[PDB]
Amino acid sequence: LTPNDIHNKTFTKSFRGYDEDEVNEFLAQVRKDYEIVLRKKTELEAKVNE
Amino acid sequence: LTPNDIHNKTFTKSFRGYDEDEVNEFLAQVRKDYEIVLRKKTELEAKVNE
Repeated sequence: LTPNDIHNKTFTKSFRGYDEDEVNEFLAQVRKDYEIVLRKKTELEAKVNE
Repeated sequence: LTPNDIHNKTFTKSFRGYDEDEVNEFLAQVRKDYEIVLRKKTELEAKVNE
């Protein structure tokens, strides 16, 4: 998965499904922390190279 | 977040919510991908430390 795949991700509507705003809030936290690790990995690859 | 935080997260239910199975399956995929990138980042840091 890429951060773009997480961004604004939606799911099928369901009665008594998980609350939409709480799931969308949580996916903003997941997207942020996944992009933090991917950016660090990019940084460390470049240091390896140099 | 840690990968296990993503598995452990709960959400309240709503009249119009998101399908639980679809959310849980997506978060299982993000957890697995996140734990792999964290491992790769940790390996790279060691390759930079060495």
